[PDB]
Amino acid sequence: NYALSAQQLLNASKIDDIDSMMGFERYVPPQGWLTNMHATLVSQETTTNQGISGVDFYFLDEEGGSFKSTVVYDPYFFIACNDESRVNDVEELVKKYLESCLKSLQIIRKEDLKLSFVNSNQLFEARKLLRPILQDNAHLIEDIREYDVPYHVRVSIDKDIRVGKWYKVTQQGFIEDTRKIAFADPVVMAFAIATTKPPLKFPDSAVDQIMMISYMIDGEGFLITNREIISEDIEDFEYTPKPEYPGFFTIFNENDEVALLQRFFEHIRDVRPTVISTFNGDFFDWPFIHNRSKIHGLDMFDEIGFAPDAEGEYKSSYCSHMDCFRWVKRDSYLPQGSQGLKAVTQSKLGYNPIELDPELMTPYAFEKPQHLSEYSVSDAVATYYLYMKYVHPFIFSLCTIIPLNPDETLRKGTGTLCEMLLMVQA
Amino acid sequence: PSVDIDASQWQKLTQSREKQTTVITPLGMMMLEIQGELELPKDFASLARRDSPNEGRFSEQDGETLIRFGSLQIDGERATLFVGKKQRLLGKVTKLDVPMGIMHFNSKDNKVELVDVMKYKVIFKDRPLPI
Amino acid sequence: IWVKYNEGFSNAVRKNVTWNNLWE
Amino acid sequence: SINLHSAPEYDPSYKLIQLTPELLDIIQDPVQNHQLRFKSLDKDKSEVVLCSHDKTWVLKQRKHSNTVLLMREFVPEQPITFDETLLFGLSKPYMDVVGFAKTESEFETRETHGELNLNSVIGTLEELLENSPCSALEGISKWHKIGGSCILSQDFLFKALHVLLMSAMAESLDLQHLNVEDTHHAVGKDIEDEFNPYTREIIETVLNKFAVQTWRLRIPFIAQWYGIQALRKYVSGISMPIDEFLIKWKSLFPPFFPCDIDIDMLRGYHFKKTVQYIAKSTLPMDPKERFKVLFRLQSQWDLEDIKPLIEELNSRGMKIDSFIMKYARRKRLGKKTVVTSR
Repeated sequence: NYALSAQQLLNASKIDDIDSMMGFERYVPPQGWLTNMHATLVSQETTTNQGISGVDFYFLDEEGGSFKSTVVYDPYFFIACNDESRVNDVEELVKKYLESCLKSLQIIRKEDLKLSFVNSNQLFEARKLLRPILQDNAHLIEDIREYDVPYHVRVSIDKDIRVGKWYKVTQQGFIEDTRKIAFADPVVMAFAIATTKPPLKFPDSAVDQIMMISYMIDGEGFLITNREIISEDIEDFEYTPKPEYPGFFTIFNENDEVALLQRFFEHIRDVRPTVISTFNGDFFDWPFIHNRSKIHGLDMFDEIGFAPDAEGEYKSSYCSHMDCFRWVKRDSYLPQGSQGLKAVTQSKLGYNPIELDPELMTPYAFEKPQHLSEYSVSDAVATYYLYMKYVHPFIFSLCTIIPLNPDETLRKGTGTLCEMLLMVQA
Repeated sequence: PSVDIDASQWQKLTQSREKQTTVITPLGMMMLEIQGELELPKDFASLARRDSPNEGRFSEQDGETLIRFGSLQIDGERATLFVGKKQRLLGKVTKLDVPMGIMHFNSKDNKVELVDVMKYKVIFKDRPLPI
Repeated sequence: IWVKYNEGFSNAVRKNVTWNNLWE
Repeated sequence: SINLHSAPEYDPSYKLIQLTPELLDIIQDPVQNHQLRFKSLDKDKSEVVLCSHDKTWVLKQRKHSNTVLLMREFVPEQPITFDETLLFGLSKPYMDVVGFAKTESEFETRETHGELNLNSVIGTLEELLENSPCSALEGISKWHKIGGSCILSQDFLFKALHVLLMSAMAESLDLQHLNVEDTHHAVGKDIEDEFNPYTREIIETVLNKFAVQTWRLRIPFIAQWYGIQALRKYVSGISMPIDEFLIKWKSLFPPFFPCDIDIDMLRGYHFKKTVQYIAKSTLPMDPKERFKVLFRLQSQWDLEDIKPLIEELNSRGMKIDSFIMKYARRKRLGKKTVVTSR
């Protein structure tokens, strides 16, 4: 029984609730600048229910507000035939053979630039039924083509929609505004955490605690402090290493770890970022934050809509996770010897950031908290302005031509990016 | 207490004299700076009597015994300082980012008068060499 | 007559000024 | 080349002062001499400033390790003759200079701010702005702000405001053009001089306190000020609901001149459906504890009622919204962005 249908619909509905809580209600035009998109499943609203596959597109409006809108589309893949004269016999076989999964089928002889399905699960069941027949052929059934189009990609391609361009959402569909080219300005948050660790060992989130989190929001700095560890209240100060890089930091001296976490999540809800950037946050920052969140009985997915995906990476629907380290490794053209935050700062931003031996970070928390906090905020300044000056234009412009969200265009192999471009042109 | 800065004489002299050409200010004033201590004799009067015509080390100006202690040679930004008969120092004429005003504090009347403005300086940061 | 060369150059940290510092 | 001469004794009266472009232009101004002034309070303790007619700079002395010798051009009383044995690197000497001073420190100028010295007979105002670390304009502005004349106490300055308003309205004095003579004659018209402390200086003081100069009328300043005094007289003891205390406060008024009320005037000097007086100089000067006690006073605050209550506290100079989110946490609603802390 398709009891997993209803669970994917529950996850979809929780994501809808997350989206509406952060200011992206579903707009349905009568009978925006696009910043993200994700596949989803939706119930009838426009005696067996399972839901309709489609894609959510997230828009920022011209008035400083935001909304989301939804496109429905039948997923489809094809079946080739080695004998055209008998294609009709194949049709009769599969019409019957695929009755349990198939939504419709269409014959085409010669075109220029077909089995449709109700949702991605049914497509995948069709593939599971067809795979043994293709493996055995080492009934005339030719193999499927080389390519595997992701459903969200399939919609982005077929509808000719790209993040970074402007659209009017209408009953007819999305209409590109070729008159507007200058990008809108997302709310951008960049953050770096500082944590405890044992002498000569690595931080371990099972026992070590977060002592500070620094971040920047649209050019304004914030530093949150855990006073169970930092032995005095830190005061407000300015760190601006070049006029290009202003840094006014506001301090939140919290009594303990949970308060620091709650100020962080609540402030995030307050500001509603649609980009969150880190440096190696997929391997360090995010799992650590997640584990301390769990330790205090908080549910990060419920709090701000971020959760780990199948790769162990931390993703949300409404806000891109821009790990600058991924761009450094793939696109910066820097040698691995210069892939540290220090060397990237010197190479790309043209100045020399604050340096502190990691073994000294825990003791200074007690003994010299201002110096440790200057290091932390220097990290946050470098990461914020690295993102704004280098990562943001590049990734978003790439999104304007590649049928992917920022996360994927940042993270996919260059081979897969080429594959996607070639798939689009065909 | 309080007292005003008198800049009438400096203004009159600046307006009446030509524009600055070299490092020497229009008022006929310069700055020499040496990374070190200028060791001069403690008794000018005694050595002025021992001064020979060949040395020409001492002279009288307005009742004060002046010692001729060196020579300065300006080659653009580069500068060379001869001290005594046996010392040569290499340095540069550098523009100070914040100009300095010379102010004479006349203790008698507690009056302050603007004397001149620095307008570049001749500084010597390298070890003196043989002549 | 000579110059005792200082190997380098140091400027001390800026200090506050009282009335007696100007009129000694 | 240049012949170099040194005097056996240098005059320590010469002192190097740093020149900013603005001071460099004020000094190089041939239209008005004596535009800068070395002001200070006493003669052995206080700092030294240099003030123009509207600015202020503090002096800072910095010593260095170099020999800085000031040189002047002179005309030799007798021709300077000496054998130049060195033939390479030395041209014929054509000018002679002498060291007249040896500075081992520099005097820097950095813009600053001033306060008045109300220690002590001084006599005149030029002698008070004399022994006070401040400029000219700031000094007269603060002297007008504190109601000085000596310094009038609050009770006497505000009984003088009341009697002044009564006399000005009784004689139908023109609101647009007022002078000290007409107002002084209006005050002491039917009263004797032995029992008339309201001399012309007191009238000018009340004018400069509640108006600026004829002295233009500052209606909001005077009306709101009187309202603050009514707050000090009524809700300095008991709190009361908003409506009944609005009635009882509005009931108190100066003489004939009318006063309009506003949510802005009724803000910054009381706290809350209740209302009670509060003063700014009495809160703890520490920011975190100040916001703590303020949150302990009201469960809910208003934006217009707390915005003037926090602008003077934090001295960071950052934006207002940053200040607000900083030591606290917002919680807006439909009408106005109000604030609470847990």
